[PDB]
Amino acid sequence: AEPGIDKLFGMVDSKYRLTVVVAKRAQQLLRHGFKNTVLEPEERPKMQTLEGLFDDPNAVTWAMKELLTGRLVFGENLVPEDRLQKEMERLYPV
Amino acid sequence: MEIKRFGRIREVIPLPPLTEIQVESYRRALQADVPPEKRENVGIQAAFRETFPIEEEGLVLDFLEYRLGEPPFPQDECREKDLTYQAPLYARLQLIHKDTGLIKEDEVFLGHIPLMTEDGSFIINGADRVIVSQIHRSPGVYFTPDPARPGRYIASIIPLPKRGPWIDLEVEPNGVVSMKVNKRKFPLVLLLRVLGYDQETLARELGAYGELVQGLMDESVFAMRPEEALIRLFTLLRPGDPPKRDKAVAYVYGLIADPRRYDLGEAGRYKAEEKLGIRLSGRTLARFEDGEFKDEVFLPTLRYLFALTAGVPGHEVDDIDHLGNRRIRTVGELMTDQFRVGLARLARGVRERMLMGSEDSLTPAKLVNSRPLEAAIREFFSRSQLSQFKDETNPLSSLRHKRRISALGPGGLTRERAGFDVRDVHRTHYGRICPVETPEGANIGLITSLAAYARVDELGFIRTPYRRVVGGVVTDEVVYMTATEEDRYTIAQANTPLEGNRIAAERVVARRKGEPVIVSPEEVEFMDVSPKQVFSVNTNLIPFLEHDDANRALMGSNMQTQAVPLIRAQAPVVMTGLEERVVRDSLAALYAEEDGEVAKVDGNRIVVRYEDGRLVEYPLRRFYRSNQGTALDQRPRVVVGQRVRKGDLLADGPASENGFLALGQNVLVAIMPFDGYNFEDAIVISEELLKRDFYTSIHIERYEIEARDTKLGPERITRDIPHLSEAALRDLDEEGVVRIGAEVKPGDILVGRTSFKGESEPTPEERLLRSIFGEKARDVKDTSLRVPPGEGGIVVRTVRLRRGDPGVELKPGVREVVRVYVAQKRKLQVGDKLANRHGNKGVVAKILPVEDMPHLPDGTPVDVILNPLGVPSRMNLGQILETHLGLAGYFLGQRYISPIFDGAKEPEIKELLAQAFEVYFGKRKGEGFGVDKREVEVLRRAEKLGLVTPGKTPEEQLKELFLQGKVVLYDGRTGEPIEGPIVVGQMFIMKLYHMVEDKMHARSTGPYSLITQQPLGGKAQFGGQRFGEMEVWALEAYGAAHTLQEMLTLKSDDIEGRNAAYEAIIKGEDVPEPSVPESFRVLVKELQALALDVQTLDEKDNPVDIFEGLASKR
Amino acid sequence: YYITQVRKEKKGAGLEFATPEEALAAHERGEVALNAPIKVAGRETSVGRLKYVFANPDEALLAVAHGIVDLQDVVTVRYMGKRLETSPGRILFARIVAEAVEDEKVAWELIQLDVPQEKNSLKDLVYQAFLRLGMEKTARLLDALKYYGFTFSTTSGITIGIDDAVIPEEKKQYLEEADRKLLQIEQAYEMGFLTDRERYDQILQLWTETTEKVTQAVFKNFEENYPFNPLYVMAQSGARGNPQQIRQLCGLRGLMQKPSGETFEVPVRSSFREGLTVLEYFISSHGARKGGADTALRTADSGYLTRKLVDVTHE
Amino acid sequence: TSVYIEDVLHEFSTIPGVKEDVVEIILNLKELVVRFLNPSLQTVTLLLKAEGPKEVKARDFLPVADVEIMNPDLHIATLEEGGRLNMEVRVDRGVGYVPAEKHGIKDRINAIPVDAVFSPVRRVAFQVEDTRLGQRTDLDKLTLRIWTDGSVTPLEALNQAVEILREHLTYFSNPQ
Amino acid sequence: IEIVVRQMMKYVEVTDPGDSRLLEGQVLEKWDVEALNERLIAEGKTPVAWKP
DNA sequence: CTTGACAAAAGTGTTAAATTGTGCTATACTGGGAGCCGTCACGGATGC
DNA sequence: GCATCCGTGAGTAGAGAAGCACAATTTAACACTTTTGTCAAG
Ligand SMILES: [Mg+2]
Ligand SMILES: [Mg+2]
Repeated sequence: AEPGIDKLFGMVDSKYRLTVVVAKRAQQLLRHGFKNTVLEPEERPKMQTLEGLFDDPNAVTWAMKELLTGRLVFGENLVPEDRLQKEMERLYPV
Repeated sequence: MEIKRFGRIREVIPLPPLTEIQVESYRRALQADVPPEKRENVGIQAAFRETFPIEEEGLVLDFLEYRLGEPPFPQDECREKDLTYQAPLYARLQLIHKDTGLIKEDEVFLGHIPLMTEDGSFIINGADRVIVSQIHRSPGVYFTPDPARPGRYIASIIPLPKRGPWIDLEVEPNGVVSMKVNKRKFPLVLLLRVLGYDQETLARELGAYGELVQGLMDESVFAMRPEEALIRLFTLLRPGDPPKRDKAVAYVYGLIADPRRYDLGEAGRYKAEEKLGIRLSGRTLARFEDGEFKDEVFLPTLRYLFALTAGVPGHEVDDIDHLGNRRIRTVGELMTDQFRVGLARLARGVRERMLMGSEDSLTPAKLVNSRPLEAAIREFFSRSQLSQFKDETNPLSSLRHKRRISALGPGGLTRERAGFDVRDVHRTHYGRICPVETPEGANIGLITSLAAYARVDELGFIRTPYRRVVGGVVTDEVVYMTATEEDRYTIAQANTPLEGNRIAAERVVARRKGEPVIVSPEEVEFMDVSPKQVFSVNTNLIPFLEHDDANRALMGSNMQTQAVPLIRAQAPVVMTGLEERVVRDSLAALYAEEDGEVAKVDGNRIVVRYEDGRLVEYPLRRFYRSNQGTALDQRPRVVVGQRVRKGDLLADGPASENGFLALGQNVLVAIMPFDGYNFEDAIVISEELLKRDFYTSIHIERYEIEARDTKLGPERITRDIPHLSEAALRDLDEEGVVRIGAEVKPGDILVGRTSFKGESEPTPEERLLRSIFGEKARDVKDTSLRVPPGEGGIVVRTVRLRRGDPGVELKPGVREVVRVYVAQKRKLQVGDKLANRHGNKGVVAKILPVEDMPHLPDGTPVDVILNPLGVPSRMNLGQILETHLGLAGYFLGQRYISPIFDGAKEPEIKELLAQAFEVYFGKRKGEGFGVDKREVEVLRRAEKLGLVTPGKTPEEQLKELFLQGKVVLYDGRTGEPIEGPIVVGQMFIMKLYHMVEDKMHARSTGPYSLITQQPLGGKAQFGGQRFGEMEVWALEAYGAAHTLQEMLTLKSDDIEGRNAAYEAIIKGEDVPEPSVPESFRVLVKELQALALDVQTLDEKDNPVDIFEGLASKR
Repeated sequence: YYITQVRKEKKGAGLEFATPEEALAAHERGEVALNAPIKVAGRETSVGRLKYVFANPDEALLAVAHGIVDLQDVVTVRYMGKRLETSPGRILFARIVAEAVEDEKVAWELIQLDVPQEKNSLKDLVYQAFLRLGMEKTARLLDALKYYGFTFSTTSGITIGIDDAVIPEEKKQYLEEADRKLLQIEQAYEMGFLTDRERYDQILQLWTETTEKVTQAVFKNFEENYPFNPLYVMAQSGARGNPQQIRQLCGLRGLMQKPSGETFEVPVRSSFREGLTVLEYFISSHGARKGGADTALRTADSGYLTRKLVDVTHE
Repeated sequence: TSVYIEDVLHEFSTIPGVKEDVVEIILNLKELVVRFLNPSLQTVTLLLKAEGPKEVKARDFLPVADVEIMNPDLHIATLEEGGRLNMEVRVDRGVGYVPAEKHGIKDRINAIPVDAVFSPVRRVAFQVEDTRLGQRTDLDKLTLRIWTDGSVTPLEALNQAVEILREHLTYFSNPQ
Repeated sequence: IEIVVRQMMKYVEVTDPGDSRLLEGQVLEKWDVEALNERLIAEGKTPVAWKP
């Protein structure tokens, strides 16, 4: 099972809202090259590679672990879509 | 290794030739060896005498005799050149000018008749084929009760299939009898008057039953003349046609009285006489002689129907599923029927050709066009449902295929019309059709197998042999007799005790019309020959069949066909006695024709010096690829100078060991769970099996390529393939073909071919690319043949056929064809399917090292670990008894023959186990070893489970466990014993044709469909997996909306989406939003082709263009 | 199930002593077995409960590793502050659940200790763990049960022999008794006391009762004489098999139906262990073919019904 | 590990004058037991040249220094009059079971890789009895039974097995 | 089962059109006629009479 | 970077063979041919 | 009311047999400039 899946299901009123939040956050992380993450450097997901221990490239894994921390705000009609995309690009250049 | 034989029943007669259903029937149809003047009126000889003579009405074309020439090519040549093994057919015909009185005779070439091989198969277009026998309702007269209304019966007259209309006689509620022809119901009184019957004749014959005759005495038409009554009937049958006497008589004669169009058949005529108690002169419902119609069958049919309705004791209804009412059409009859159809088409062409064009100067060669005859024959042997690709995985597979009985095919049945009655085991299948052998699924009860002792008679009815019993003594007189004749006698069981020939038991189990009864010896009239006659060949190869449930015995017999030949194949330790006969009758092995001495022995051929002195050389089939890809080779089993008797084995065939059928290996089996690797039918094997090459099979794959004529220039098969290095061309010879003996892997070139590129200007990016590098574009492109993914092996044969070669009939436009044979030696691996004869099947899920497998106290590890949980629900206890008998034979060094239902019982197995314990444990005592501490612990638990008697010595308790088939088994991982004794023995396990190597397939992107633009299907086409409706339902239930939309659009038929998705992924990007599927665009355009205006709208009902403006006219 | 089922002995069952030391003295001489039910003064106990009192599960399992006691022997173990009279295998099963969920107190409430673990009890444990702990902990518990279930089944000593299908001695008595009453029906039939259909119904009812009594005898024989019999253990635990299939292996095959649906008057009196006769095998072949034909046509009807249900409720 | 036969391209062929095909011959060669008398010897090539009619055995290989055939009576092929068998059999030294598809050793173009079972040990059984010493009667008597193909004596195999276990026990020395 | 049975009882038959454009015997969904009746009652017209 | 002029490449206008389309055969000839069959239940209409 | 014919539907995967004459249109072989493309010259 995914880590903290019970806690993930408990933070949303509909289980499909959790999937939407995770998937939308994952593409936000992919779009900005994981530079918009709310995870501390000791909290970043990692994978074991022969060369060494490196960052996890799976943004779905990152998105699920970010939601467990509680630093992400999700909901409907939070901010305008155009304003959200433009502002993230400015403060997280890519 | 001696063989111990069990059983008490003495079989008076041996098994009949197992392929005589194929071989004898086709010999009777061809009649190629009998001289023409002694040919009987059957087979294709009957076809000639039926269509001929052809009369113009004063030119007559008469048939005198026919002959079959020698085949143009041998069987091996036809297979290699993709030809049909056939014999030319010549008919000696004479043309008679009735006006002049002059006869001219010449022999015309009617075409080629395909020939049956010695084993009973055909080579059609270079491929081995088997004509499956067909079962259907026998022709004749039948009397079934009306289901809608009780107390009423209907008469059914059935001719040969496609040889006349089915006729129904029914007593209407009004009292008048009705005749239904071609879905047209009409009163039989009208037709009965046409055949010359008055009012007194009907009353004198049918007036002794009751009120039934009163409904057959309508005088409104009795006073009418037969001639106009014939015209009156002609109006009812086909209404509207102008009433003419000449046209009316032809239609009625052609319907019930024409032997050329109506044929009741030899079986149908015999059934009609037997049932109605009459004697038919021919095989038609009536005769047309002296310008008038005479009755043949209608009056006896109506007489029987009236008597049946009245309730006379001698009349009874007919069971249409009774095997006396069902007959078999063998290969000879099926070919003859299609030969007759082609001959009728040829006769019609002759008739239309002989009525115009140089009437005075005509010859039979000019009139006869044999193409319609050849077309019907070619169609039957190529595109018929009953003409099937020969199943030759192993010799037993081919033997079964020739004995298969199918209710489907042309003139038979379709699943929809096949209900629980044609699919069921009728009581008359006993001894004639195997009750258990049938394909589970949609074909259950529709495809069956002939019983081992059963044979099909001339009329097509299956007969089974019985021993005559008179005065209580069983004689050696064997009578082959049909189901309808079997119902007249009390037939005892083959297991009835006999003191010599006298029946010993006072109470005898017998059958009376299929019902089990207990009778006295003096009431017994016939006896079963053996228990083997009830079952087919495949079922007779299952030892301890009486201990297996029928559902699991079905699986075991079927999977024996799927077993692949092994390089070290072994005959089973426990046999039934038919292993030798299967090999002998399959013609896969080689035997000495008579007594002699072997002169030369080689892997390619054997030369034997017979007593008469003639030198006979037998070439050995070596590494031949079967239809299923299995390697079929014959290995010599004799030495130079060895004296051989008549029938002695010379060379073992595929899947045979010293003349005994060898479909698998004899391995040590432990019945115990193992760490979940036995979960749900999974099988654990030892690595020691791979070390000594058990379950290792040779498979050959064929790859073909053609060099074609093209409008841009001809394709060239050459080693000079542009834009490839020397490494890719390393294994190709100077001619462009891979060298023989080279190891090929996926992506390797088997043969190099260059095709001229289509004239098309390149994209500007490519043009700059070539401009930068200064490389001129060539005129040819790589179209070479490469190894498909997941395949490969060793190149063992290259076949190159070129245009103009003798016997090579290439298609037009093909200059040459190259065929490459690649052989791979397949070892047993994870995912390969193993099975035994008792229906226990499973895939190899784990291969363990030898030190990990459970082992005997003497250090012998087991080979296979089987889950005991597969036994109780499947109720197949024969594997357990085989394991117990195999354990005894493993230590006694002997094999066993236990016939089904009469063989080794537990007292006999346990006494063998007692002897096997004296070598199992007595050897240990001599070596100076007592009882293991670990064995003592197991015995302590064993007495707590009630498996051994308390108070006995450990040796005695170990013997008690051994008599139960259980031994103390040690765990190779820990060294500690298994806490309970484990059933360990030697069992025969087969390696099936379903292998994970040929079934694993994957695809990212590949070919797409032409119209729907969706991925193709199949591993051969590198296609995708079908995501059907139920799989779509699963994603809908999960709520996986985006996952579903990808499969619908991005991964199947969104042309823009799938191109963008692939490009996004290879750039490290996420796939874009999908678009409309191309299949929906196809649906809209197809709906528009149906004059339907289908338009997609938006929130405001405005039209939305999903075609990107490509279908909008300005 | 194998490690959670407790062994029952009969060497000294029902014998009474006066002091626990006297009961242990009898066990030393072999008069009474370790798990034979006895009474010390007025309480029903056994030698194992008194002889082996373990202070913790680790000590109890250490004795099992040293071979003093088996996992199925009933002993005294102090666990969760309670003096439990259970087997080390049942104590071992408790530790499996406790370590899988990483909570010793909750796992104690989730299991039924005093019963052998069968399909229903294990299903109840999984459902209860799901409610109290969620999917993630339930998945770990499922993997732990799978690991130990596979491990213990390998070393248990579970196999299938021909003698494992024990034929009860009551089958011969029932068959002879049925034969005697069968002659009574035939004698009454010849006397006119009953009609043809009455005779047919009487024979079927006679053999139906005889079939059911043999089924009871098969399982009663296993219950009292072979409690660890492989076929019995698989059926009781819910792993494989049902009482109908066990009877066909150890009792009698039973009545068979003709292709028309009518039942044959004579049943198949032999089981699969004894081996059917040629006629009995063919008689049983009608039902096997009919069942397979029913299965083939039912899948199409079931699949057609499912598509109708999907297409009416998809919205 | 590899065998080359003159005028033979692959293992799926037959040799004129030879009763057995190459697959059967390779199966016979897998039963050949070769003992290296030199511990430094790692690879040897055995040459066999025979002419029919004869039953060529393992003793018909040309003698090689520090190489001994432990089963000279092993049957390899049956030669018919007019048949010839010129083979080059390569024998390597290794451990475990290496299938021909893994090592793929071909000393020349037409050499046929052979699945290699390097283990000389044929069967091992160990036996435990109820021995007693003094007043204690729970003691163990261990008896090891070793069957080997003869290239390595059972005593040598036991000594190597003890050393392998002893070396593996030294792996528990330095914690990390 | 109740979800499927709910779909089996989704349609009704008009017995009396009242002041609507429907026809006697016309088959339509239960929700539609109830929604249609609400507008008819909201304006004083005769509601449609229907049977399940 | 302009000559410039120059040959190859390409376009183009005829003319031929080749391919393709069309008309026409005058004793008299005047209504076809193949199928034809072992399912079962269910609406729905169409009349009685 | 009822009886009858027609229409509908009946699991999923994978593997698998006229010439001939003549005109009319098209193709292909030529020639022809005419045109780009190119290597000397400044
Ligand atoms: Mg104590
Ligand atoms: Mg070796």
